[PDB]
Parts: sequence; C-alpha cells; structure tokens
Amino acid sequence: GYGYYRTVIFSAMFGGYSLYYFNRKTFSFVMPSLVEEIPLDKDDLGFITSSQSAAYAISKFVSGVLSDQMSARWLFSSGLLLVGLVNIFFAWSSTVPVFAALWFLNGLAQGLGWPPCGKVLRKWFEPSQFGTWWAILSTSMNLAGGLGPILATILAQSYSWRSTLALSGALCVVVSFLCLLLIHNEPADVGLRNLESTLQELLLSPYLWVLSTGYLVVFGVKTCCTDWGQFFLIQEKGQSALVGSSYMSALEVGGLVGSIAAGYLSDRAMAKAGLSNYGNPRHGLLLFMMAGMTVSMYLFRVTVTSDSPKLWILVLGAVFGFSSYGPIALFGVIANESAPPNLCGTSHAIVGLMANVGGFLAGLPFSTIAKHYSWSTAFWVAEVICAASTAAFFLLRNIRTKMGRVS
Amino acid sequence: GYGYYRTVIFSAMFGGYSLYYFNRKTFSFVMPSLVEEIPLDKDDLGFITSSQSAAYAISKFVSGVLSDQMSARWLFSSGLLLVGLVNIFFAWSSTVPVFAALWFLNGLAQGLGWPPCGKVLRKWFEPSQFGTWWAILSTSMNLAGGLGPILATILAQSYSWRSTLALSGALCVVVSFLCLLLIHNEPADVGLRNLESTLQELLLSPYLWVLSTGYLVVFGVKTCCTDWGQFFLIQEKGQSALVGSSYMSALEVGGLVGSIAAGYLSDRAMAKAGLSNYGNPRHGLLLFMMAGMTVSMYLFRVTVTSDSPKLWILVLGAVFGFSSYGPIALFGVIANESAPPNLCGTSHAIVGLMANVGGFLAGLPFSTIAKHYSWSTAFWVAEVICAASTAAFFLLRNIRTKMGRVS
Repeated sequence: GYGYYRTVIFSAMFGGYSLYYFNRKTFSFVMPSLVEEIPLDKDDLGFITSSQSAAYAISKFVSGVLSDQMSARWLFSSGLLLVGLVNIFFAWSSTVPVFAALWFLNGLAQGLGWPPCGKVLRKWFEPSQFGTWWAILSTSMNLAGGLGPILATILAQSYSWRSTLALSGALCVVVSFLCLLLIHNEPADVGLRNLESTLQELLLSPYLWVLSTGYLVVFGVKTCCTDWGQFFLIQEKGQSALVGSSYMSALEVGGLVGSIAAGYLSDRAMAKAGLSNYGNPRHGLLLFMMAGMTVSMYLFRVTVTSDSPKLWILVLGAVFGFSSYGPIALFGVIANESAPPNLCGTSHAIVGLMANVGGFLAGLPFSTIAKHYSWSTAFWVAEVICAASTAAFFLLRNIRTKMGRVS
Repeated sequence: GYGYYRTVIFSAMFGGYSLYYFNRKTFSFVMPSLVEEIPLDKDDLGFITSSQSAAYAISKFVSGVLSDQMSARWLFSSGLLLVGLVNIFFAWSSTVPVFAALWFLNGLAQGLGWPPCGKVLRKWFEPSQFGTWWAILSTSMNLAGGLGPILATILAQSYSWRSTLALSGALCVVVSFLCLLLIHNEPADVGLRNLESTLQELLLSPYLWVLSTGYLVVFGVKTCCTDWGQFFLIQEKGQSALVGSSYMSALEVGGLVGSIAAGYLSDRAMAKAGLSNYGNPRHGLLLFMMAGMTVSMYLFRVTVTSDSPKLWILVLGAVFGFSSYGPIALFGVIANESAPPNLCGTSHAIVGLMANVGGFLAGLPFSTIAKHYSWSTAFWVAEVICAASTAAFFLLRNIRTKMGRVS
C-alpha cells in the first residue's frame, strides 16, 4: 500500500537511527568496563570524545550537503555499515591512537546518517504528518540513549567490551542491509505519487538565517541549562546533588515529551492552516514554546530558593525541557519543510552548524560569565538572549518562509 | 551665587554651541549665494560636506576622549576660536581644495566643542537637573538650525557670502573669548562645592555597550525615517511631496519637544528615584519612548494608505519625532551620567561612534533592502530591529549602570 510502506520505511529508519545513536555512544556506555580493562586518562577519553564531536559536527554539515546530491537509501545504509565496521574494528583494537582515529571515523559515519532520515521523511510524509514522525524518529535517539546504558551494563556484566562492541557492530552490519532492502528514498521508485532551486537562492533567503539565529539561541540556552543547571542548583541556589540530578532527569523526560508534543501539535496547526506562502503554522507553537523557555528561566531564577520544594524544581525542569526540546525539533522540522525539496538536507545542515556555534557559546563564555559575575547573572544573560530572541522571532514570524526562488 | 553661576555658564554654553551649529552648517546655509557666485558640482559639494562629516565623526570621538584629559573651558573656547578662524579664512578663500580642507578642519573644530559642554553640565548641574539642561543645550543646536537659514538668507540677500562668513567667523572669535571668561569647568575654581576610575574599567562595563547598541538602533531608526520617510510616502504610500515635507516638519518639531520632554520628565524620574546602583531611573522613560518608536513605525506602516488624512500623517510624524529624538538625548544623558565623573566625555564619545555606525546602517543597507524587496519591507526591518531592541533593553534595564569600578 502507501501507508504500509510509510510504516515499513519508518520502522527501518527507527531501527537504523536507534542503532546509530547506540553505536554513537557505545564507547561512553561501555566506558566503565573498558577503563577496568585498560587504564586511560580523563584527558585521553576527552580527546576521543572530542574527536567524535568534531567529526560529527563536520559530518552533520557535510552529510546534509551531500544528502541532497546522492540517494538517502544508499547514504543511510552506507552510514550504518560503516558504523558497524568501525565498532568491529574498535572491538578489535587495543592501542590509543587507533581508538581515537577510528572513533573520529565513527563520528564521520554518525554524521552521515540523519540527513538521509530527513530526506526520506520529507519525500514520504505529508506536511500534516511530518513533525510528529520527525519527533518519533528523534524519540528513536532518546530511546537508544535510555536503553543503551542498561543493555550495555548487562552486556558488560556478562561479556567483555570487545564482545559487546563486536555484537553491536555486527548488528549494525546486518541492519544496514535490512535498511538497504526496506527503505525507498522516494515513492517514485515504487510507483506511487510524490508529494528547481539553487543553493545561492537558499542562502540569500533571510528565513534560513532567522531560523539559524533562532536555533543558535534555543540550542545555546538548552545547552546552558543542560550543562549548568546542576551547578546553578549546587553553588547558587543551594540545593543538594540529588535535587540537581532529579532536575536533569525531569528536564530530559519533559524534553522527550516536549519534542513529541511539539511535533504532534505543530502538525495539527500545519494541518489546520496552510494557505499562504508567508509565515509558518509551526511558528504558532514555536513561539509559545520559546516563551515557555523565557517563563521557565525566569521562574527558575527568581522563584527558586533553598526553601523551595523539590516538586517546584521538577516542574521547572519538566516545563523547561518541554519548552526547550520542543523548539529544537521544530527548528529541525522547519529547516526541512521550508526548504526546497531537493535542497532540504543542506538547509538543515546550515542550521546544525549554528547548533555547534550555540554549543560553544554555552560551553565557554557562559562559564566565564558565571565565574566572573555570578551564576544568576549568567543564567539571566541566557534568559535575556532567549527572551529577546523570542521577541525578535515573534516579530519575524510572518516573513517569507518558503526558501528558494520567488514566484 | 551658585544658581547664578549656573545661569551664566549655561548662557555662555548656549551662545557658544549655537554659534557652533550655525558655523557648522553656514556653508550649507549660504550655499545658494555661493553657487550663484562660483559654479560647483553636486559631487564637489558632497565631497566638502562629506569631509566635514568624516572629520566631525573622528573629532567627536577624539574630543570626547580628550575632554576628560584637559579643561573643558579652554577646549570649548579653542574650538570656538578655531571655528571662527576657519570661517574667516573660508570667506577669504576662492579655490576648491582650500574649501574642502578648511571645511575638514572646521569639522575637526566642530567635533572639538560638545564634550566640553557635556563635562561642564556634568560638573555643574545636579542629576535631578541634568537631562533638562542637556536638552536645552541641544535645543541650542535646534534653534541654530531654525534661525540659521533665515538669518543666512537675509545676510545673503543683503551682503555676499564672504561678508556673511566673515561676520559669523568674527562673531565666533569674539564669543570664544567671552566663553573663556564666562565659563568655569568646575565649581572648585570659584570656591563652591563639587557634586578614581580607568578606561579599561569603563570598556569592560557591559552597560556602556548595551547603551551603545541601544543608541546604534535608535539613531539608525531615526536616520532611516528621517532620510526615507518622504520616499516612503512618495513611492510606497502614495502621498504628495507636500505631505512628506509636512511629515518631516512634524517629525522635527515633535523631535524638539521630544528631546525637551525627555530631559525634563527623565529628570523628574531621576529626582524621585535614585537609591540603588543597579538600573537607572531614566530607563523608566527611555523604554516608553522606544516603545513609542515601535508603535509609531507600526501605525505608520500598516495604518497609512493614500486615503489616510494628512492629520494622521502629522500625528505619526510628531509622535515618532517625540519618541525618537527623546531617546537620543537620553542616551547622551545616560552616557554622561552613568559614567565616572572624570571619564564621562570618553564614555559619551564611545556612544557617538555607534551613532556613526547607525548612520551608515541607515544610509546604505536600508536603501538596499528598500530597493530589492519593498519600502514597507525595509521600514518593517527597521521596525523589527527597533522593537527587538526595545525588548532587549527592557530586559537589560536593571543591569549595573554605574560604569567604572565595582565597590
């Protein structure tokens, strides 16, 4: 059928991108067994994970640019096969630069996998049903991150790290051929019906860069609170470490439900509206969630004391996680929808570049401001940036969103 | 007395800075008689006035930096004497590079005059009485611009341009010695009572750069509407040229009363409040006037047709002029108040540098956006910048405003 093939292809992308994220962070999942086996420095593990982070940033960008050129099926399957071959060779490795370079090459093949999922979700799913299945295909990532330390801890208690990495790499090699056989990058290959723009016309469209600065700010404020919310509760607000861990756990669970609810309710808005070329029906919940970020950072900064209860901290974590991982899924969905259909992966990679810029701006200058002035001053600077960007994106909510040529 | 010397010194600065602005724009006031006398190109006059504009920008900055080093009395009097000597030599000039270089040197000596007025108004007037006399000392500039073409047209009908420039230069030479004799840069020279910070501690204070970007945006939007409001009424909105001229005249008259009302009501707020080091009681009307800019640009963009009456255009011009020249006087008053007392001219020159940046951003890119997309799209981009900066400055209204060291 039609929806049958949508189900089959989404199950294949779900399994493939779940194995992507599990084999993206297996070395951090099997890390305790491996540091029991071989002694490695904290700076050594930081260099390995930083090699993967640098290669994954470069490869998200390069793969988004490539995914609009060659086929998403072969690119996805090649990514999964090459990730599996990396984990096979990584289980078959003992020396440290082999770990670092092979995990760099895993970071490349992990970047090489999600813009195929974006292209296939664009070409196969209606815009009334695009954000919700984007959000479930990122819930694949969240489910891999949730079931990864559990299964890796069981396989590291039972077997070694080499046997676990070898089984996971062999599983990716098998699922790479299964995703080569169960994915069609467009319905024109089957026979079903589908659903002229240059990269210069993409880059000169101002909505891509309004979207880029918006996702810069939203991912920067997400990474600010995700990295330093425990520290803001320990040093400044005077909570315990269990309260900070519960705050992070509530932010993650609220972020999972925030991404899913953002996709579903934004597809409801996209199904209701959709007559004009200017504006975007997804702004009508992207703006409410960015205002939710503003309200959550304000109420977490001024209405949190040492005497405020743990339930208020959990509510602020959950509502900020809702209001924060919602817009990240929405800037993904908009950078894939509002783009031309043959240049949507490139328009998504341009916004992931600003994800990298926001990650750096949340890492070093936010910690510098927190070191010099105070913690509440730094989180307030992040609040001002997020609220001023919520205002600047409320103003810019009705610009020409359909990127590309003008007709 | 005390208020007697405040009256005498303010009358001397009023006469001196009125002759500053009259001898700043005498060559554009006596321009028709001079182009009847000698033939000059439009590009030639543009080069002469651009030489004065470049030298006056460089000299506003250099003189603000200098006015905190040497005395404001001798710097003011030297500026007025050197402006008078330029107009004497300019009346005694015939050839074109002599005009251009001597008017460059006038632009230098015109920049060399207002930061002495800022220093004397800081050292002599209370913060409850500082913004209103700042606004009257800029009403000196507006009165010179209002009575300048009238008196210059009368003196160009009666006498020549050489006789008019010679009388105006001789008047500046006389009033330079009268302002050397009737100004005291601080009350410590008389005997009355007055009312430790480095430039690095100025530049590292974030309120100077919040104030700089705020004045960047406010002066840029002022220069956008001041240059292109007639063009927005001619090409886009379909008004006549008389409606655009009345719009500019209503914006200028409303701007005069806006600067004066901003100074007076902001000094009322500064007199009422004043207990804390964070925030500024002048924000409590700077924000209302920046929101007045936002509301005025919105109501002038969406609620102006060809069938809207001329009275609505005059009301929008007057309310935008109010809401626009108010904040320019207020960013001057705040860059002179919130600064340390021996480094206030430098903190004001740093904000005049961003006036130059906003003038360029209103000149070329605003015209480029208006050429490519539309006129309403360009004025809407200016509206978005002004409203997003009004939001970002409403958030940043309670940062540490007292620039300098922390104690």
